[PDB]
Amino acid sequence: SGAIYVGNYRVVNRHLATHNDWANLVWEDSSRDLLVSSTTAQGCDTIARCDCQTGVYYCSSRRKHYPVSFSKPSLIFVEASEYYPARYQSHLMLAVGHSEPGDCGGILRCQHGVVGIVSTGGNGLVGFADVRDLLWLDEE
Ligand SMILES: Cn1cc2c(CC(=O)N3CC[C@H](C(N)=O)C3)cccc2n1
Ligand SMILES: [Zn+2]
Repeated sequence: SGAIYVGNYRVVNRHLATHNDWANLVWEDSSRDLLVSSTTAQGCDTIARCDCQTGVYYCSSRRKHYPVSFSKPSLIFVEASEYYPARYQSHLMLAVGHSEPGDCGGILRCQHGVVGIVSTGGNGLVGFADVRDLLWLDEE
């Protein structure tokens, strides 16, 4: 579990979004596994605006923050799960690291701020949904 709180926005994995999130929906994309909902309170996270390929992510299944190298956002084949059939997920970045389904929502960050959240994994590889292209998160 986990979310990014930037301004009056809440960014979560689409497959973990709540009823309040769907009721207060701003934008969602099934192919990115992302959902953004509105909030009444202001958040304190900063979204990175960069091309960094190194950062640190939180892994709740180990209670640890791991430094990683990750690939640039791309269209990747993702195996079926209880949340989606087998499909291609867009804007996804991979790293060599540990992850379990419950780790989704863990933040990946670089020196410029939040890069994305854990979204896929298995076989010693962890995938993160990129948020750095969503410029509107910094305004209105
Ligand atoms: C973070 N992580 C996801 C894992 C999965 C796959 C899985 O449960 N999901 C849920 C939806 C997500 C998606 N975006 O398609 C994939 C299997 C094994 C280890 C995993 N570590
Ligand atoms: Zn950066």
